[PDB]
Amino acid sequence: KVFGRCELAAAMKRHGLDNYRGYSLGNWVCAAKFESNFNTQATNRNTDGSTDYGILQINSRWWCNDGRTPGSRNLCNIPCSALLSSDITASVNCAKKIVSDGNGMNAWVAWRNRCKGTDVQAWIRGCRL
Ligand SMILES: [Cl-]
Ligand SMILES: [Cl-]
Repeated sequence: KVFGRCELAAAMKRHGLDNYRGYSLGNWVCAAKFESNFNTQATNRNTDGSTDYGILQINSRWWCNDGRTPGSRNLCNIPCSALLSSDITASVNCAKKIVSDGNGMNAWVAWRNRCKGTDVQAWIRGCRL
């Protein structure tokens, strides 16, 4: 599924991401825009052999099992395919674990390079929330 901006903001709010670990809703919407272009089915292979999955591009080396990443830890205890669903629940639940791991949202390269230190409130402007 490709989400609209406000539709995703509302879904993320319902799943408790607004101000989760101090990160306002706009941060999460901005990260999703630049990680996946709001597409739940996005996948990208990395040089180390791992793959990033879904709306928040969660990586198979640490967080989910895709059956082809040797030495993967599967910390979210889910198949990576579950992260591609139109229902973002699995992605949100896993993201909550990632953001709590010590480095906050810096775990998402696109967030660090394209969202951090910008007016992220713009990403939820105009939305009925
Ligand atoms: Cl915000
Ligand atoms: Cl933090």
